[PDB]
Amino acid sequence: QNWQHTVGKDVVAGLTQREIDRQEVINELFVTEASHLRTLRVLDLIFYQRMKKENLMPREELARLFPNLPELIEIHNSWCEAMKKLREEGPIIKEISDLMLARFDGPAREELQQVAAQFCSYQSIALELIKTKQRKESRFQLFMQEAESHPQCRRLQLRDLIISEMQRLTKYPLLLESIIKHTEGGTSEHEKLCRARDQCREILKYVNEAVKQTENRHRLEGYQKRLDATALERASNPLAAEFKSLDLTTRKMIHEGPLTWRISKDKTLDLHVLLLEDLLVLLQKQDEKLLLKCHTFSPVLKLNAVLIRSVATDKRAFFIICTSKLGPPQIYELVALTSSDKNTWMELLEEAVRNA
Amino acid sequence: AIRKKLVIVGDGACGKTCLLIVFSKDQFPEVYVPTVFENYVADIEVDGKQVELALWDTAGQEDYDRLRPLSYPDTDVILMCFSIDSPDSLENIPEKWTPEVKHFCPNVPIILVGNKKDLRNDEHTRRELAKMKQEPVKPEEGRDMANRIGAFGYMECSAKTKDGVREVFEMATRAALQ
Ligand SMILES: CCN(c1cccc(CCC(=O)O)c1)c1ccc2ccccc2n1
Repeated sequence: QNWQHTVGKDVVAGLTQREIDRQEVINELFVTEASHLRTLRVLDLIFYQRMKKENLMPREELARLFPNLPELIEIHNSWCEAMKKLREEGPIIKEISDLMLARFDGPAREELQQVAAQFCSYQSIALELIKTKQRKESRFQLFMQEAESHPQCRRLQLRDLIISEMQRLTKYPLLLESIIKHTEGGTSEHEKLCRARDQCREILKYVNEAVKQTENRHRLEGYQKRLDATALERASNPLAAEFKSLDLTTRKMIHEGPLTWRISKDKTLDLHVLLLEDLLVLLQKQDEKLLLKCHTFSPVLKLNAVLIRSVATDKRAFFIICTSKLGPPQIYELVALTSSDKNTWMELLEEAVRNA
Repeated sequence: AIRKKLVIVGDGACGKTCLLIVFSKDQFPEVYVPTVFENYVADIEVDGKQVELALWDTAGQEDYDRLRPLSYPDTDVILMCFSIDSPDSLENIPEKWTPEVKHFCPNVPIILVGNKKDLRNDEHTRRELAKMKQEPVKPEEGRDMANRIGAFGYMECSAKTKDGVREVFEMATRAALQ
């Protein structure tokens, strides 16, 4: 388990430390690719195919948990087989950039990010479902224990193995940076490796974004059900009534979080707040319901009609100042959990305002 | 079997992966330091008790704010790392990692770890940090951050020497059992 030992034992002396190190990293890449493929085939054989064959769950559920596994496996197997081909021409691997570009650039990039994103985007939700299922269904809990007892699982659970694809993608840039580091500069090789490294980052950003939007969408549907915008079915101040039929489902979420509202000088209101693309929405938790409600102060703010200001004496607090001539003469004074949180909330608030 | 899940978090420069490797192998790797540490179960005994400690690396996830949370569920103990040769990594403890970990792992114990302690007194290091006008982190600063963030404990180690490594994990495991 290590290139200088193993292969390249009589062939080591010939080489520089840099070229030894280059070989090691390339070897790690190859060996951990095959290893990753192994893990996917464990998912296939121990879990997916058995769940399917023995009807452990409705096919509609199973497809959400394992959307495109055979495709995922072939993405990696094909690449793996090209690695084998290249190792065939001797244990000292020469140029590698084209093999990297064949997985991470152009069409091959589009394919990998689509397939990886479809496999991962919904995964946190499917796993929560599986967890529920295990609690509630004895046949299912039993099957999961039996499957996880298989030695191929290496004592891990399904939730610990199914995340391997996301984790594998995060390693490629790091493995490329280290190869690049041990590659002679001024080379086309070197340039093309940098290109591959950069495209891997872009692939991670794409999968990051898919998970974000898929989870956010599911989260906002759940919130919508629990939304009660009833006290705005009437109105007090004019500027609240237009959000009586506020539908969270039709907007994008940027951020969310608890904030304390300093409404007067010795009154506070504990809020949960959504930062959407166009609106900041202030909600009160009330059992399991999310109350959209005045105080008067409006509970919805339009980001195109506000300014954001720090508070010099309170590193956890920030102001929102409504700029409509119909606005309140009062500022919304909001308090975050920490100074860090307040930095985050402000950075994102200012950005969203610039784009509103 | 008592099964616990440990997740290691901190800045990308701070030696997360390598720390997991020496704990798991009881050996600093001589000729080559791997970039990849796969999810893996380690056996460890602490206080009489046998424990299976599922080890999760997060290296490479530091720029991807919606990939990271995927490792968090069912975590039993968090190892939060900075590196003693990087006070920048230390300042991200309260600035980045602590709020994230408290949000996604409420009530999960945290152990703060200062890696690379062998460098507190390496001169190449002292001088480099001279330039940006800094110096190696000191145990008192480490320790104060630990109380600041509500950590269950503070620990320093050096992966290169293996010094304090076992002790890091033993502490993390005790925290998982409480
Ligand atoms: C490349 C070897 N290395 C290291 C450095 C930065 C990051 C990493 C692991 C990457 C990560 O997991 O964030 C390992 C270490 C790891 C531990 C060290 C302890 C003392 C002195 C130097 C050390 N170097």
